[PDB]
This record gives sequence, C-alpha cells and structure tokens, in this order.
Amino acid sequence: RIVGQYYDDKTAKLVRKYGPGPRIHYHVGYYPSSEAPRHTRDVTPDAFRRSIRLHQEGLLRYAAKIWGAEHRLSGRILDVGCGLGGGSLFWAQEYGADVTAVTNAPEHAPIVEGFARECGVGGRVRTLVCDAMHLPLDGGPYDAAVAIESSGYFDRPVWFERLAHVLRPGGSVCIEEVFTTRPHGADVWAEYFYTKPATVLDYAEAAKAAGFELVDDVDATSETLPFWEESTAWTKAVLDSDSTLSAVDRRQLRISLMANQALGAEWQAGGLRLGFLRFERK
Amino acid sequence: RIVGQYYDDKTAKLVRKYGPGPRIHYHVGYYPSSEAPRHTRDVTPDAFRRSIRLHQEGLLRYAAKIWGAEHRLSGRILDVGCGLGGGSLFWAQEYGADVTAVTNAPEHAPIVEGFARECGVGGRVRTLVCDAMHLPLDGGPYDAAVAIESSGYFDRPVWFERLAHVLRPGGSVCIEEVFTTRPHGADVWAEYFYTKPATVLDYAEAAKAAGFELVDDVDATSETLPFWEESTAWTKAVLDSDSTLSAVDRRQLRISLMANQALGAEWQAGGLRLGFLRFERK
Amino acid sequence: RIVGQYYDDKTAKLVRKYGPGPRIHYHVGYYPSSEAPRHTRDVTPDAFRRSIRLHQEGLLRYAAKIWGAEHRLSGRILDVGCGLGGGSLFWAQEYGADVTAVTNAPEHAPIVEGFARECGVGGRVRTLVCDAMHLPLDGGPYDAAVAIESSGYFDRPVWFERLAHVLRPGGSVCIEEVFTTRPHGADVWAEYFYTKPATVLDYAEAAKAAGFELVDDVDATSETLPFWEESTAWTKAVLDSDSTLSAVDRRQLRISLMANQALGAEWQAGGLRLGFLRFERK
Amino acid sequence: RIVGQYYDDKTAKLVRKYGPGPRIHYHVGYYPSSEAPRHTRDVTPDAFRRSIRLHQEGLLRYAAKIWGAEHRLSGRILDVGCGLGGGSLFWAQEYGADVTAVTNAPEHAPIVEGFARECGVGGRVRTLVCDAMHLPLDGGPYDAAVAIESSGYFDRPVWFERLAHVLRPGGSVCIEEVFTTRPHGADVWAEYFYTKPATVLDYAEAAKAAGFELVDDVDATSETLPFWEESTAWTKAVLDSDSTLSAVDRRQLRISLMANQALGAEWQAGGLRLGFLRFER
Amino acid sequence: RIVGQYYDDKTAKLVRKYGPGPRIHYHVGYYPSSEAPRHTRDVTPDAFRRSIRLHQEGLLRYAAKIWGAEHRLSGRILDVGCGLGGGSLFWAQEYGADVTAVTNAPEHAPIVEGFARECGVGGRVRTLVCDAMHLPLDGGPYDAAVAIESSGYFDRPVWFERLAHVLRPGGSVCIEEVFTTRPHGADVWAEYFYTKPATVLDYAEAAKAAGFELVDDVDATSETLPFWEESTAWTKAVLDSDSTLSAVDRRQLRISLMANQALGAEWQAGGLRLGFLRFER
Amino acid sequence: RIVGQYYDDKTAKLVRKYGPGPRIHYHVGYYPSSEAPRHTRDVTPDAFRRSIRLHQEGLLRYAAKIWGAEHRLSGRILDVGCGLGGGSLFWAQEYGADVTAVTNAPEHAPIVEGFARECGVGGRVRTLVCDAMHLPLDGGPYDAAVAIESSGYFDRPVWFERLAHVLRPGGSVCIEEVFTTRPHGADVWAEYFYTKPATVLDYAEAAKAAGFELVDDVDATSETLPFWEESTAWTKAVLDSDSTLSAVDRRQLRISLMANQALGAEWQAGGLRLGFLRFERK
Ligand SMILES: Nc1ncnc2c1ncn2[C@@H]1O[C@H](CSCC[C@H](N)C(=O)O)[C@@H](O)[C@H]1O
Ligand SMILES: Nc1ncnc2c1ncn2[C@@H]1O[C@H](CSCC[C@H](N)C(=O)O)[C@@H](O)[C@H]1O
Ligand SMILES: Nc1ncnc2c1ncn2[C@@H]1O[C@H](CSCC[C@H](N)C(=O)O)[C@@H](O)[C@H]1O
Ligand SMILES: Nc1ncnc2c1ncn2[C@@H]1O[C@H](CSCC[C@H](N)C(=O)O)[C@@H](O)[C@H]1O
Ligand SMILES: Nc1ncnc2c1ncn2[C@@H]1O[C@H](CSCC[C@H](N)C(=O)O)[C@@H](O)[C@H]1O
Ligand SMILES: Nc1ncnc2c1ncn2[C@@H]1O[C@H](CSCC[C@H](N)C(=O)O)[C@@H](O)[C@H]1O
Repeated sequence: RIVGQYYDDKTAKLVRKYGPGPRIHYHVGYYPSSEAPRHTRDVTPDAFRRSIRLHQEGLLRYAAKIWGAEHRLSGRILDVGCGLGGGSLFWAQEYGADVTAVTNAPEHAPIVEGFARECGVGGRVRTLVCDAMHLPLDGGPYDAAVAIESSGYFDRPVWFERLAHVLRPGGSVCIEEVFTTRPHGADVWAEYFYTKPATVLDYAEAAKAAGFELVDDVDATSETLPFWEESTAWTKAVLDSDSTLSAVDRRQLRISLMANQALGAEWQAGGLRLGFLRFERK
Repeated sequence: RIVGQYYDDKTAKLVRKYGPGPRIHYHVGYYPSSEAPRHTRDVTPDAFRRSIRLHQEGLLRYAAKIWGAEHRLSGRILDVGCGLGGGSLFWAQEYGADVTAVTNAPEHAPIVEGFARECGVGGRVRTLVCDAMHLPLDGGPYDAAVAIESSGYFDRPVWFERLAHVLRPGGSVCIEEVFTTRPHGADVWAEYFYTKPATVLDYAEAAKAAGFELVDDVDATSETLPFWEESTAWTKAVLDSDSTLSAVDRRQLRISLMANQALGAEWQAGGLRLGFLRFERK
Repeated sequence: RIVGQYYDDKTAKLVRKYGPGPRIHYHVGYYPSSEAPRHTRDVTPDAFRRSIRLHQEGLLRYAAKIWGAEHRLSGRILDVGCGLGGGSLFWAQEYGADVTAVTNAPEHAPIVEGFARECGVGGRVRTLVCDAMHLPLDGGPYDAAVAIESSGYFDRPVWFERLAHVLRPGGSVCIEEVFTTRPHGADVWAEYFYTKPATVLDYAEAAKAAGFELVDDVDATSETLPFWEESTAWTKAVLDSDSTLSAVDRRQLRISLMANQALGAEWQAGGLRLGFLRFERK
Repeated sequence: RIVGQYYDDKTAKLVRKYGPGPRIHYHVGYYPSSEAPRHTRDVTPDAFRRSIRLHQEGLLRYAAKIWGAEHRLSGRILDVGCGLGGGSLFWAQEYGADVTAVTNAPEHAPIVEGFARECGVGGRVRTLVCDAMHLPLDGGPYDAAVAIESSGYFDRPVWFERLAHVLRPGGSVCIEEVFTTRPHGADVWAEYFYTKPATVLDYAEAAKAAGFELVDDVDATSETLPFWEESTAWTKAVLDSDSTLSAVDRRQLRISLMANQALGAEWQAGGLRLGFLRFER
Repeated sequence: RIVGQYYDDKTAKLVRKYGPGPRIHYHVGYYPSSEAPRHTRDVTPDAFRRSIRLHQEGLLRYAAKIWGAEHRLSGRILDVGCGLGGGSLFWAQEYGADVTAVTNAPEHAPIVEGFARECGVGGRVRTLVCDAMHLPLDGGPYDAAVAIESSGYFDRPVWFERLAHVLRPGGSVCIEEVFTTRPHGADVWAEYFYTKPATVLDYAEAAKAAGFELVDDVDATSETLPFWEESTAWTKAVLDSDSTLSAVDRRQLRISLMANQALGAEWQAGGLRLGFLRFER
Repeated sequence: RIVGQYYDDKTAKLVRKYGPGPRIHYHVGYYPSSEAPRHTRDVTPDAFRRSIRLHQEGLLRYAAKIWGAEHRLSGRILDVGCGLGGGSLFWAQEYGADVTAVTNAPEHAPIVEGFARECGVGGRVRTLVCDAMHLPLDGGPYDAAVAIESSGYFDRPVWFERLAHVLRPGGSVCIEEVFTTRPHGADVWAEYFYTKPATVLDYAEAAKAAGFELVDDVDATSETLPFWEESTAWTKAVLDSDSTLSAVDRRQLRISLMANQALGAEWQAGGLRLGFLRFERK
C-alpha cells in the first residue's frame, strides 16, 4: 500500500536510531529479566542506541533458540518484511540460511544487498520488492518463513495460503508479532504503525485453513516492555543534547517521544501481547 | 469417575496441608513479586502452611481484581470444580454471590456446606455432586461461571457448550488454569494430577464454537512459580519435623516432595503457562 | 504386612519391566565399567528392558564371583526375600543349590515354583510365604543364606539371630544391599520403597551379637549407578511410545520416572552405598 | 573532624539499634530477593533489630562472595572506617584474615578491641584511631583494603594515593558505598550523614590517578532498598512500644523516622546507586 | 609423495569401509564413555560401518565443542589433509564456514568437490591438490587451519612456517593426531600408515618457532581406543559374511585385521597419545 | 615406641620425596577419578613429586569438605600424629584453627614450628612430643581432633577414652585411615609401617565405649589407589636418572619400590579399606 512509501521515507530515522553497522534491526528488543538496564555512566543517545541494538539482537537470538533455528532456519527460508536486513543477515550468518528478503519499501532492498555484500553473504541473501500477499516466488519449496513484526501488515487468511504453496510439508512459519488479547487492545500500535493486529486465534484460524498447525505459542509481552523505556530514553537524550536540530526534526522527535509513551502505556495495559508463534505446514 | 475417587482420597492430606476452615483452597498461590518469601526466623510446617494459604487467598483477590468481580461475579454464579469450598465462600462472602459449587468428589460436598453454614452464607452456597459437563441445572440462567484450576479435567468443547446454554448473554466464564504452550509442555502436571491440559488456543477454539468471545488472556506463570518452592519446603519441614508419621504417610509425602520438584522445574521450562482467562457469552 | 501387600500389587509392573521368565530379577543391575550403555541405534522399551535384564544377571554373576558361589552357595541355602525367583533359579541352575526361597508376598510364591518347574529344578527350589525373621524352618541346617536387596525390610538384630540358629558353623550370609554411610543418606530409597536402610556398621554390630564375623565388604555404588540411567530411559521410552496406557498406568510410570531421577541423584550424593557383604557363622 | 565527633555521639543510639552482638554493623542490609520479610505477629523492636542485623550480616557474606574473600580478603587488610568493628570481626573470623581497623571516632576503638578479644581474634585485629587519608604506612604492606559505607567520607584522590603506598601490587580495594547516578541524586543521604557521594566514574578516575584498576562493579540498589523499610519499622516499633522514653529521645527517634522516610524515597528515585566496587593496584 | 599415491590406491577399499555418506571420514572414532557399543544380534558389516561412521562424526562434534567452532572454525579455513572431504563438509554445513580443502591425493579432490555440490555448499568448499608444506598463499589470509589425523605426515617446523604466513594473527590451528609419549611409542602406527609421529612438545616447539602459542591440549586416548574394536569387528564381519570375495581382497582384508589387532594393542600400551591441540598465532 | 625412632630416621627421605616448601604431607593422595594422571611431557622425579604433593593436598581438601571443616575444624583442635606439619598448617591457614600438633618423633616437632613461623601461624600451631595414648593435654576442651593416617599406631579403646576427656560434647574425631575388611587384609601395610590396622567395627566399638557415635563412614579405597602408581613411578624415576646415588641409597630406593608394588597389590586385593570416619562425642 502507502505503507511502502511510509517505510521508504523513514529510512533516514531508522539508520539514525538503529544503525549503523551492517545489521540494523527494526523490531522491539528482548530483555529476559523484564527490566530495562540502568544507564548511569553514559546517558548519551549512543548509549541507549547500543543497548537497543544489543537487545534487538537478543530478540533474534531468543527466537532462534525457541524455534531451534539450527535445523529449522538453516535451510532455504523466506524473510518476509525484512526491514533493512538485520534479521536477514542474522539467519544467513548465524545459521547459514539462504534468504529471500521481501519488502514493499523499494528504497530498502538496495540497502540490504549492500549489507549482505558487506558481510560476505551476498550469494546467500536475495531481495525482492513486492507485496507479500501477491508475491510470485520462484525458488522452489522453501524450508521455512520468518516474519519479525511484519505480519501485522498482511491479510492473514490470504498470506498463509501463499505460504502453503511455497513451503514444503513440515516447514515452519515463525512469527514474532503484536497481537490483541482484548478488542482494541493494540489500537495505539495499530493506528500509529498502519498495522492491523489480530488475536492469536485469528492467526491460527487462517493458518489452519491453509494447512498449518500451531505448535508453539510464547508470551514475550513482559520481556519486551523495557524496549519502550529505552526507545523513549534515547529520543529524550537526542532532544536534550543535540543543538543542531532543526525545528522540524525536533518536532518529529517530540512526536516520536509522545508516541513511545502512549505505546509503552498500551503495552502494559493488558490489551496486547508480544507473541512468538511457530506454525508447521501439514 | 476414577479422578472423582482420587479427589475423595485426598481430603485428609488436603485439609492438613491447606490449613483449616472455613476457606480451604486447592490451587497455586499468587506471589505478585515472583519471589518466594524468605522464612528467616520460623521454618516450621505451620509457617509455610500459613504463607501458602495467604497466597492462595491472594490468587483469588488477584483474580477478583482483573475480572471485575464486583459487577461480574457478584450475582448467580457457577463455581465449577469447587474443591473444599474455598473459592465458593470467597465469592459468596467477599462479593455476595449466590454460588452453586460443582464437584465430582462426593466427600467434599458436605464439607463445603458445613463451612458455608459456619460463615452465615449457607443460603447462598449450595453444592451439586455432578460431572461438570453433564447435569441439567435448574438454577435458572447464570450470570457467570468460575473454574479455578479445575477445567483441566473437562472436555472443553462439551463443557463450553453446556455453559453456553446455562449462561445469560454477556455472562462471563472466568478460568485460572495450567495451559500448554507447546505439545507436552505440562506432562508432569498432567500425569501426576490426572489432568488433560490444553493450549489457550484450544480453549478459545472450543469456546468460540459454543458462542463465547475471549476478552482477557493474562499471564501469571512467574507470579505462581514461588508456590512450588513454598509447597516443597512445607513437605520438607513435615518430613524433617513430624516423627509421628506412618510409613504410608511418610512415603506419600516423600512422593509429593519429588512431584513438587518436577512440577517446579516444569513451571520454568517454558512449555507451561499459568494463565487467567475470561470469556463472554455472545 | 503392609509392604507384603505392596509387593503383591507390584507383580504386573514387575513382570512387564523386568522381562519375562523364567528368571525375573528385582534388584539393581551391575555395570562393571561404571558407564551406562550407549543405545545408539535402538531406543525402544524392549532394548532398555533387555539391557537392564542383562546387567541384573551380571549382578548375580558378579556376586557369585566375589562370594565363591561354587563352594559357598552350592549346597542347601536360604534365598531370603526372593522376589519373582530370579535369584533362586540362578543359584539353583548355575550352582546346583537346593534353594528355599522366602517372601512375604503370597502372589509371588506360585510364580517362582512355576518357573522352577519349567527349568527342571522344581525339586531343588521350594518357596515359603513367611516373614523372614519369624518362621521355624525344618529344612535342617543350612549352608548359606543369600539376601539380594531384601535385607532392608528386616530387623537386622533379630534377623541375624534367626540365621545363627538355622545356619551351620562357617556357613555364609551373603548380602547385597543399599546401606547408609551417614544418617539420612538414603531417605528417597527408604520412603519410596518402604525400606529401613542402615549403615554397614549396624549390620556388623547386629551380626556380631548373633555370632557372625564380617569377612568381606565390597563397594559397588559406582558400578550400579548406570542402572538408574537405564531404568529412567526405559520408563521414558514407555511413556513416549506406548499409547495404549490407561491414565492410571501412565501416572504410575510418570511417578516411577520422577522416583528414578531422585534415586539416581541420591546414588551420587555420597550418603549411600550399594555394597556386597559376606558374614560367616562362628 | 566534626564527623569523628558525630560518630562518637551516636554510639549509644547505635548499639541500641544494631547491637549487641559481638558484631555490630553500621551499613545497610542486603535483601537478595529485593523485598523485606513480611513480619508476622511479632512486630516488636527486637524482631526488627534481629532482621536488620541478619541482612547486615548478609551484605558482608554477599560482598565476600563477589569479591572472593577466600583469597583476596584473607590476608593483612585495612578495614577503613571500621564502625563498631562488625566488618572487622567478620573478616577475622570468617576468612582468617589479619585486620587493621581504621576509624576517626576514638570512642569506637576500645569497643572494637574488646569485641576482638571476646571472639578470640584480638591477636588478629588492631585499631588505628586516625584519619583515613593520613594512614600510618609503618605496619608493612597490606594485602587489601575494604571500605563498607565509609568512603563517602573520604577525599578519594588523596585516599587512593595513600592506598597506593600501603597496598602491595595487585592488592584489592573493596568498596560498598552510596554513589550518585546524576547530580544531587544522594543529597538527603549526603546532608544527613555528612558525606560527599560521587559517581562511580569519579571513583575510577581517582583510583586510576593512583595506579588502581577498576575490575568489578555491581549494582545492589534494589537489594538494599528494603533496609529502609525494616529500619523505618524498627523505629516505629520503638516509639510505639515503650512509654518510658524521655521526650528528648522520643524526638530523636522521631527525627530518625522522618529521615528514614526521606532516605528510602531517595533510594528509589533513580538518582542514587548502592554499589559494590573492586580495584586492583 | 609415495604417500599421495598410497592414498590414491586405497580410495575404493576406503569408500567401502567408511562410505557412502556425502561425508566419508578417515579418522578414528570418539567414544565418549570409552567403550564400544555392545552390538546386538545384528553383527553384519553394515551394522559396524554405521557405528564406525557414527563415532567418526562424533569426533568432529567433540572437536567442535572443545575448539568452540562457533567462532574459531566458522570462517575462511584450511582443511589440511581433507581425506575424502568428510571433515571439510562438516565445517561447511555445521558451522557455516568457507573451507579450502588440501590434499596430495589427486583422485580424492573430485570426490570432495562432487560431495560439496550434493550438499549445496560447493560454493563454500574448494580443493587444493598440493603438498601441505608448500601451500599457495594466494587466496588471502585464513581464519584457522584444521588437521584431523593428517599432521603425522607433515614436517611440523616447515608446515607451521607456512601456516604463519597464511593465517591471520590470533588464527587457530586445530590438530587431532596420534602423538608419541615416549620413543617408539607409535611405531606400529607410524610404519603402517607412513607417518612420523612426534610428541606434543615437538609440536609446540615447531609451532613456537613459527610464532604459534599452544593454548589447548586434550588427551582422548581412552575415548578412541574402542574404534579399534569396532574397526576390527567390521573387518571380521566382512571376511565372515561374504563368500564372493576374491582371494586377493580376502588377503588384503586379513592383513588389515592383523594390523588393527597390532594397532589397538599399541593404543593401550602407554607409548602413544591420541590428542587434540589448538595453537594461536 | 621404637616408631618414634623409625619416624625420626626417615625425616630425610620424607623431605626428599614429599617436600619442599612449608607443607610436607605424609599420607596417601586422593584422586577423585580413581585414575592416576598420565605423565608424558615430564617424567622426572620432580613431576611425580609435585603430582603426589598436589593430590596429597587433595586428600585434605576432600576431608575438610566431607567433614565440613568450616565449622567443625576451625576451632581449637588436636592434630594427632602430625607428621611434618602439612595437615597442621592446612587447618591453621585454610580454616583458621588453633592446632596442637602431637608426635612421638621429636626430630619432627622443631620442623613443624619452623614451618608454622614460616607461614605466620606460629601463634596458632603448637607441637608437643609424647605418646598419643598417655599425653597430658593442657589446653582446655578441644572442639575436635584429626588423625590423618596415624590412628593405626594407637590403642583404639584407650585413645578414644583419652579424647573423651579433652573433647567437648558434640566435638568431632575425624579419622583417615587404612582399615581391614577381611582379616590379614592389610598385613603388607601393617608389617611394613609398624601399624596395627583394625576394622571399622573395632574403631566404632572402642569409640562407643568412650562415648562417641559414628556419624560418617566413607570408602576412599578406589580414589587413593592411584597414589601407589605415582609413588612407585617417582621411586623408579629417581633410580633411573640420578647417578649420584650411593649403593646404600640406591638399595633403600629399590626396597621402597619393592614395597610400593606389594602395597599397591594389597590395596586392590579387596582386603583393606581407605576410610574417612567421623565420630561425635556424646
Ligand atoms: N504489504 C507488505 N508486503 C511486504 N512487506 C511489507 C508489507 N508491509 C510492510 N512490509 C515490511 O515489513 C517490515 C516491517 S518492520 C521490519 C521487520 C524486520 N524483519 C526486522 O525486525 O528487522 C518492513 O520491512 C516493511 O517494509
Ligand atoms: N469431572 C469433573 N466434574 C466436576 N468437577 C470436577 C471434575 N473433575 C474434577 N473436578 C473438581 O475440580 C476440582 C479440582 S482442584 C479444586 C479447585 C477449587 N476451585 C480450589 O481452587 O480450591 C475439585 O473440586 C475436583 O473435585
Ligand atoms: N518381611 C519380609 N519377610 C520376607 N521377605 C520380605 C519381607 N519384606 C520384603 N520381602 C521380600 O524381599 C524382596 C524384595 S526385592 C526382591 C529381591 C530378589 N532377591 C531379587 O533381587 O530379584 C521381595 O521378595 C519381598 O517380597
Ligand atoms: N575521615 C575519616 N577517617 C577514618 N574513618 C572515618 C572517617 N570518616 C568517617 N569514618 C568512619 O567510617 C565509618 C562509617 S559507617 C561504619 C562502616 C562500617 N564498616 C560498618 O559497616 O559498620 C565510621 O566508623 C566512621 O567513624
Ligand atoms: N604431504 C601431504 N600434503 C597434503 N596432504 C597430505 C599429505 N600427506 C598426507 N596428506 C593427506 O592427509 C589426509 C590424512 S587421513 C585423512 C584425514 C581427514 N581429515 C579425515 O579425517 O577424514 C589424507 O587426505 C592424505 O592424503
Ligand atoms: N604412638 C604415637 N603417638 C603419637 N604420634 C605417633 C605415634 N605413633 C606414630 N605417630 C605419628 O603419626 C604420624 C604418622 S604419618 C603422619 C600423618 C600426618 N598427619 C600427615 O598426613 O601429613 C607420624 O607423625 C608419627 O610420628
């Protein structure tokens, strides 16, 4: 949709906040203690940035553990909604996977190829720019598909049909996602990020219809709540310190801070769930 | 029922361990800090008994909070799988509910009424020896059903259907239960307690087919883990201190001790969720 | 006897787990390398059953070696606490002994004679339902008594006195047993098996007061530890593979699994010795 | 200075609260689960003092764990700001260390010595009534120096210079202290106890300039916050229980309660950090 | 030399014993409990080959554990004396490494390449038909070099010199080998397999003179002694089972049995050590 | 007896073999794996010496663990049969004990005071030269007594009476010792070292008579067997390498080697037991 233009235009802010390096993640970070680190020695934007980065990697490491990526994500896999390729390179390098990276933000694909060349995995990571519900996917059967915080953009009934045609029997669909637990329980997240979160039931119903079984359903809501404290704290540090900010840039950072507070309030209100689902194709 | 007789044989040990009347609870306790109490001066059996009982009440006090017991559990309710009446009297005394307590252990029904009479609520607490998913009940339409750690013995598709007919529109089904998060994630729990734990997804599927919306899905695994520490230390204390135990009782307590360690381990292993659900009748 | 009835109720599970006749053993197996067998290709229940049985025979073959069974256990012997006859037939068949097998489980006496008859040794193996430390036995003086993992149920001061009268000068008492090495070092063993383990010192004191010299005190704790690995893996295999198990049997097997881990832990903790003793009558 | 006299004056009000032991401790307690014990039906002053003393002892056990006192704190050590000798005796008895206990409260020195004898380690524990930033180096090189809640009273640069000359190479300097995490973050603590708390960076800079390497930094703010609830409860239990309290001591106790209430609020406000540090020479 | 031709000749007798996989291994097996599996009622040649292949694979899993192949063996590495490529493929597949596989048996090079494709790592595994002590350094610096049972064929000083120029600083050199523990301790092994086994000290001296630091030394003699019992059993199972064996191959098999019997006796005589070593540049 | 003159005269050989340093032990070493280390890089006498020394320290560390020396051996204790003070300094320094070191070899006491001064524990370690069964012991009640491989020289009935007068109630007697398990089962050890080993029963009988209870009985026979391989190997290395040996010194080393082989053969023949006993005064 317009979401590809919305993801295009914030390329600059993502590299500012979640860069640099070759692996830039754009998803919430995982704090296995449900507590944000205390930042004392160093309260500059770069301190929160590196802490956000490290715990965003912690999210991937945690997922590969509970999903047993050693055998389930080491083969030929789809990285649906790849962002800037942080996840894509993570599977390619940590588990040797051959990755097809999918995005509807064209500005992003060349960045992912750059970063893959960079780490030397350009022969095992490929991008393609299309909608993930209409994608023609040459590349034979894939052993798995991973969606880190992108399935909220998808039509789930139709998306799971798509994956049923391109995933071999017994292949996995691994989803990290914001879900509702009550109705409207993720509205702040939904309206601000142009997503349409549903319940875990909705995902399971749509996946069952296309021939997938739910084999794992993990609640990481409490372990990802600290991400909003760090995300907020970073935004405050930039506003507080950098005096080269134009009035326009300063207002976007302000709007980002205002949103991070309302998102963090929602996260703990009990109406949403940060989940890790894994489906197996029947 | 084999398990109905299993519950009858438990009464004496249930009464000794979960303390005297009038409210005797047979569920896990709720430790809001996810820390076990440090019993530093007094490590007697009665000291762990009291702490276990205090937090078993806390479970109910907590559940009353998240479920809005003041309007949702203050009317004509079903208390399904009622144990020795602890939850029955709680709802009847703390929220004025008219409680119909259901159980398949005949030995327990007179116990509960003898305790309801003692508390001056004998006219608003009656029992029904019963299979939860079978009887007609001519108690007119019901405002709510509560099931605290009993629904694991039930055929959830059939049980929700029963409830659909006896519950009024918008009436609630409130569940505290051990669910699986992946297949086999509660095998110790299942085989030791004759229980058939299922995933929260299955509960939602079964309740939907019967006409119920899931409107709340709270986690409390880490807040109930300290209960296994406390229950293990009670059993250790009794084995260490009580020298008037028959070899038969001592063996049961040694067995209970082994079970409590396996259960506490399983609580931590990730395959298991202690959650609170609330459904609403369409 | 409460424990006599406990042994009667065990027969079916004893027969299933410790393999079919004619020699059915109910003691720990003896692994001379203190290593458990690596079952690399076949991890079926029957594969662990066979290995357990092979090493249960090895226990007897080992004990025959260290005890000089050729001259010491080839005559008129008592086999006290005889189980299902495994040891009885071993001594009768491998060393030509005339065996009087003693037990307090009435269900087991016909089992043993049906197996002695099948092996053509029915005239040199008779049973005696009995308390070990009570009956008169008019089997004339005896050359030896053997007690393989049964003496833990006995009053050792009284039991050695009985034996002193029915044994001839220089006759041997051969014991394999779980002893304590410090108080409480075998509490799991004791409470789960209704047993009263004592230190080797107590056995020596009791046997001295009755007229017996201790002439051999062998350790075999580390050589019998692998048995708990094997017994645990058998139980795991049955739970994993056998889908026709009643909830009752499944629960017993889940309980046995928990017990086997606690026992294997206790075997390693230092409070416990699996030893072989030989006494000689003065 | 006036501080050494300030410690002299509160000797009796401090043996009442934290005594009698032979080990009296004057530092916060360590609650490993980060919550105070629920106190049963005994809510008397002695019930709370016993709990306070318990977790005070636990703080030293925990410091001894993370510092590996087995090797690092079992030799010839300085106990810098020994209070009433509770920490000094601890190292002497639990780790077979020889301890030189430094204080600027001359009244406390006899009390530490008397208690060293009654424990039978008087031949392993001597006192030094002096300023910590002017330590007699006659007495040979020391293995380590430990400062439990005393270093907020020190000129850190100067103190670490003194330590650089009395401590062998590789010697450890083990510190438990209230640090700041931001400016004015420990002002209630500072202005009430006459300390100058500084950040962890300040401490590492001063240690560096004297040849010391920061090798360990543990945050124990959460685990010591309940001390203020037990310390507040004890005070309330005293005002509530004994009606044979003079108006003057009843007002001193009251002021301590208001202080404990202000101190515990600042402990959770974010601006402060109860930390454990170790430097190597 | 004559060795490279000696490896060429035994290609068929070695695919028979240790194939077919796509991973064929030519090193002893690792039996972590130090005893061979009791073989049931299936005592056929394939039953033993499967067991031999199992613990051969386990040796590489165990080496990967103690070497931490996650970081050290997951980059651009040399597989020095790659045999039929079983170890090469292992590092490519299990640790996402890029592998240059060196051998002096030219017949083995196609077999390693063919198997690299069939596993889909042919773009991560190239071969080098050359002498290990004359390695082409064009091909950029390597992260590590691994030598599973090949270094007994090497001039260690010269080989480590070559390694010092092709390996980045901090690069690892991971060796599994038969070492001597005393003079003549591996003579059966040496004279049968055309090797010159040396002690661990010899290896560390030669590595040092080329700038390498010995950082790990594990003794696995006990855990690899059962390989000779399984290897002997397999041979017996073949002589016993198939009566359509030519006299010539029946005599070659017989000689291998006498060899395995002499080799396993020397493995327990004390004079030899199956070891795992790691050097850092 | 003459044993003090026998212990005097081998002062030279003990320092040669088990020195130097301040802690020289003269007891068997403890190898927790029951396997002697493989010595390959370095097979000189000094390699075996240091390995013997290290595992002799391992014996003390193991004993303080199973005896909980932190509270049981940190007080005022008797080190009966102190040798050259290795054990004495170990308790004084590792657990802060105040040690009275007893010996009948006067040449040895000044060596122990030297080594105590040396380590700075001269104020907490004192020697006295007398027979351990007639010793006047001023020094109030002692909290414990330790005997590492010396009680074989003592009259056990009489020695335990002595300890009953000087040990406070609840104090420990900690014995490491060679014991017989069969008669004559330690004859090689006994005749060569002028000891009179008895059974564990004999020790318990004598200790019970003077008011002690046996609370711990550990079998370390298998863990100390490797000591004879190292002790032999050292003796061979000295004979093999050192060419400055006189014919007399070379014959004593030969005689020592011949004895170490016969002692090592006895150790595994099953007739002796290397034990760690702990008695508590009633
Ligand atoms: N309809 C659609 N089809 C394909 N990709 C879409 C899409 N809508 C949104 N996306 C992509 O989904 C991603 C959401 S955030 C990126 C997630 C990334 N895997 C990470 O965690 O690092 C963006 O890359 C966005 O471009
Ligand atoms: N099939 C069935 N039908 C109705 N009740 C059942 C049942 N199977 C088990 N139960 C009941 O469910 C309860 C299990 S635990 C007791 C729960 C109680 N609400 C408490 O927390 O104190 C017992 O009352 C048991 O008798
Ligand atoms: N009081 C008693 N008198 C006689 N036998 C007893 C007894 N108590 C228990 N036993 C027996 O002791 C045995 C325990 S285990 C079975 C042991 C058997 N020798 C074997 O190893 O196969 C059982 O036969 C049990 O019936
Ligand atoms: N300038 C100074 N020189 C030496 N000691 C000082 C000092 N200023 C304060 N102190 C001492 O440092 C201690 C602070 S509080 C006491 C801490 C003690 N280790 C305990 O935990 O119990 C007091 O003994 C105080 O007298
Ligand atoms: N001089 C030399 N240069 C390079 N490779 C050599 C060599 N001499 C022997 N080799 C090779 O080293 C290997 C020895 S055995 C094969 C080892 C292999 N890593 C495996 O475990 O399967 C053979 O491939 C042999 O051809
Ligand atoms: N009758 C006796 N009275 C006191 N000591 C004796 C004795 N007979 C032998 N000893 C002493 O007992 C010791 C035996 S060996 C020394 C053991 C020492 N604790 C160690 O393990 O390091 C010698 O010191 C010897 O002199």
